[PDB]
Amino acid sequence: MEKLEVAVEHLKEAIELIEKGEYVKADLILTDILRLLEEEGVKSLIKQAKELHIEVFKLLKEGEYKEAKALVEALRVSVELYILIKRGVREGRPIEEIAREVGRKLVELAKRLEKEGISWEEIIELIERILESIREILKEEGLPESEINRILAVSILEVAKYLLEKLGFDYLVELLDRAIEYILKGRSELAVHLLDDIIRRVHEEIERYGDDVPEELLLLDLLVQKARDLAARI
Amino acid sequence: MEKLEVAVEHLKEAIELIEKGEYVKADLILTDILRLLEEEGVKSLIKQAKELHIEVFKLLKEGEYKEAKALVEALRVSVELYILIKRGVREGRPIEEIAREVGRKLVELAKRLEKEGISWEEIIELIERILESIREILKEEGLPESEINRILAVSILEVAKYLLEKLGFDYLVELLDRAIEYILKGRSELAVHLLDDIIRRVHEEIERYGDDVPEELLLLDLLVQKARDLAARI
Amino acid sequence: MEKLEVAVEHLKEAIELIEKGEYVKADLILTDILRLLEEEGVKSLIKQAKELHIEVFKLLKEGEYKEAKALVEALRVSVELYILIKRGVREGRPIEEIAREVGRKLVELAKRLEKEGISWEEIIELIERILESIREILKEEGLPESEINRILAVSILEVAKYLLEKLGFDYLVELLDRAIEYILKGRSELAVHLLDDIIRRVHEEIERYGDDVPEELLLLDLLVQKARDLAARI
Amino acid sequence: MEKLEVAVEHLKEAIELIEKGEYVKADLILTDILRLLEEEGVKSLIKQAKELHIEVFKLLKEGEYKEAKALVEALRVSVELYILIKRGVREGRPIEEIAREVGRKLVELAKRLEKEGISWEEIIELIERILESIREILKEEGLPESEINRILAVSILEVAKYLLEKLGFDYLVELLDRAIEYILKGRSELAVHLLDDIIRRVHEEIERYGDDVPEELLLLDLLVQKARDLAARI
Ligand SMILES: [Zn+2]
Ligand SMILES: [Zn+2]
Ligand SMILES: [Zn+2]
Ligand SMILES: [Zn+2]
Ligand SMILES: [Zn+2]
Ligand SMILES: [Zn+2]
Ligand SMILES: [Zn+2]
Ligand SMILES: [Zn+2]
Repeated sequence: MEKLEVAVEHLKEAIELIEKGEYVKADLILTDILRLLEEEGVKSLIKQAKELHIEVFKLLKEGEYKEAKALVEALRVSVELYILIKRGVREGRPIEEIAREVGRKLVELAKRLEKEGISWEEIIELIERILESIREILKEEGLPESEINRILAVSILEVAKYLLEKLGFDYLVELLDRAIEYILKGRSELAVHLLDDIIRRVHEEIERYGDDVPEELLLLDLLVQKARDLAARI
Repeated sequence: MEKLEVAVEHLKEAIELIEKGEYVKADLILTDILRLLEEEGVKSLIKQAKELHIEVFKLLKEGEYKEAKALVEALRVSVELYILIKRGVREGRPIEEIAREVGRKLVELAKRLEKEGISWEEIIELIERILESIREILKEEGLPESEINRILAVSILEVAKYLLEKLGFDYLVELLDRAIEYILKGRSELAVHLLDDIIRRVHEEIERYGDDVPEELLLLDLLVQKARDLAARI
Repeated sequence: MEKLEVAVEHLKEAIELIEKGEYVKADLILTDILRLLEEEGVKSLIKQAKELHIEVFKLLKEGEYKEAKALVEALRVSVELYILIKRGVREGRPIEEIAREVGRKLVELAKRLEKEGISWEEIIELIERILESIREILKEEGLPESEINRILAVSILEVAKYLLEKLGFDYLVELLDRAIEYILKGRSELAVHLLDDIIRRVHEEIERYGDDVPEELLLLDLLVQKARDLAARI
Repeated sequence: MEKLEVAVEHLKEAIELIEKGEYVKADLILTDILRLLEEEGVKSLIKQAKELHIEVFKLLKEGEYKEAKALVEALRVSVELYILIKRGVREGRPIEEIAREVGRKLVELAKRLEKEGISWEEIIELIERILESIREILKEEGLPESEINRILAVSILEVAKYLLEKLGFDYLVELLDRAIEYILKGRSELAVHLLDDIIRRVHEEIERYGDDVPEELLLLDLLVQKARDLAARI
């Protein structure tokens, strides 16, 4: 799969070019990356690359350098995640470590985007787009719905855990590791009950905050709720 | 149809790059524009873009910057005209205002090329190539032959009117507006008779000039004759 | 076939760009050349161009400028050779002069690569890849196996003759021209016997050298042996 | 096609022999040329060669050396034109340059015959016979009627242009280049209108001359009229 590694290197080159200030070369590199991905033949990556070309051209016209860099980084993370999923499935790796790797990659991307200056709503939306791409890729590999839902729930819960650590709620963090371990080991109903208790605690914290609720708490609430829904659907 | 607007912006970027002096980037941009147009799926635009790539590469090798700029501007005008035709047909706009817009765009392109330094024979040939592209595009939209011929005749007559204004024959200009109005309102036979009288007057002027006939008069003669043929075919 | 001449000019531009130091523009030019060749529709050239893009990107990442330049020059020579083969076959040119032209082009490429600093093993491998491409192209034109083998044997023998001239064995050179003339005139069995005698003389020279045999002598041995095999298969 | 080059060399030898004074050897050479052309297998050339043998024998009996030389030169030009047409069609050359070459060859033949002392009526008749041979040859190559008519019209117009230059009508010459360019570029109706205006101007010149009209003007009138008919039939 060296074509996809070449695509990843190109994407890094495109990020560096946008940083330098050459936007024509960045647009041409995006076209080259689209050609490479179409040569490989992954549909989700292909549509993401085409929309990336169009939207990055528009943003570079307007002057939104950070948004274009974020979109390129999101596509890069998506391609690397597809590579790692294929390597894990071929090598017969356990679903557990694949899910942990996906969560780690998503958290690293979120930390990068937070360092750049992108707001957390945009970060969450980019992460969910990547998660939908991951869902399609996993469904392509013939995996059943249970493991797909498990991986997605674990990744969402890892992002939520990073948010909780930022907020400073250590006990909820510990309960989150417990729930993640239960999801990974296959014990679904216990994890769902744990997630219900976590949701109640989060709502109590939000109600305590009152009118000055930080946006991270609301995003964490939404993330934990959708992770609980996925764990129920397992 | 934002893909075609992105293509138009690219074409503007290509013109600016040719002006600056970066010919490799211009060639690569032309390839990108061809990819965009093929993604959209308009056959005439696609063949025009491929021949544009080849011929602009050759001309930039030779050093004919103005000819390459003229070809890129012609493709840009053709793409914008296709966009406007699609918007007019979808919105149910009257054929009259569509024809007036097409004529205005062609006259603006001719004025631009005249300012650049391209001779009037090349300008006329480029305009007729654009007109053939317009004819194909209009036939694609399911329009009948009568309105297509009306639009084409009006555009040709607007170019001829600009030529007459340059020459300084005001009365022939006024007769030309009368004929254009008659064509636009649907009165075809009156317009054909008016065009016959205009052709006779133009031939009288040419015969008066003798051996020192400017080329604009001969080009105007040819344009009015072909417009009269189209009006007859309406 | 002006598309292939445009591709050749592009390849020259790519070599010049690699020499200057712009590797992004070189990568983009390689993508453009691949698009041109795919537009023309020659399968061997297409696969060679794709692998060239990938490998040149990798080498320019590593810093092997000379290897990338050699690969681009090999693709350029292959495209020019295809052009000349098509022109010769269409014009009904004799197989003799086509074979002489192919040999001259291969020798010029080898001299160029030797001047650059590429070792003779790499030069020979590149030449054999070009020869396999030539074999496929000739088989496409509907030529029978005898003339294809004759052309390939003549080209290999011309490369071997250049190697012998470098070594300084004039008599073996003269015998090689005699064998090449016999192959070109159609006399195959006499050429095979001459090649057997040449092979015996080369082995005698190698045995005389002992442990200090230059690599050119061994490469010449292999080349003459494969040329004799092709001449037998005629 | 080296047989036809041998035939051309023979025809040159025959012209030289007629110039020297050996008429028996010239008759025998004409028989040899007929045998060569029949070996090649071009019907028009074959019938032309047989009638050439008969008529040159008769003329050399009578003493009309110049007429026999003119007939041999006409056959030579016809054979060379067939060679060039075949080379152009095989090589995929554009119709434009083929037409220009045919016109140049016809003008050179006309200049040669004028230098010899043959009258312009005979020159025109020989040229039209060659043109009919060209029409048959082009129809043999599978070309459609439009390009055949275009080539024939361009050649006739080039002969007419030479006549106009001899007469000394520069403005009509310039209009003729304009019409030739329009025919070559494919714009037929504009060329027909231009030819109509040229015909009117030529008739005005003839009427101005009165009773002392040179024959070149009448031949030019006929040539331009037939070229206009061919351009209309395009
Ligand atoms: Zn672009
Ligand atoms: Zn509980
Ligand atoms: Zn290019
Ligand atoms: Zn009237
Ligand atoms: Zn690339
Ligand atoms: Zn022997
Ligand atoms: Zn005889
Ligand atoms: Zn006129």
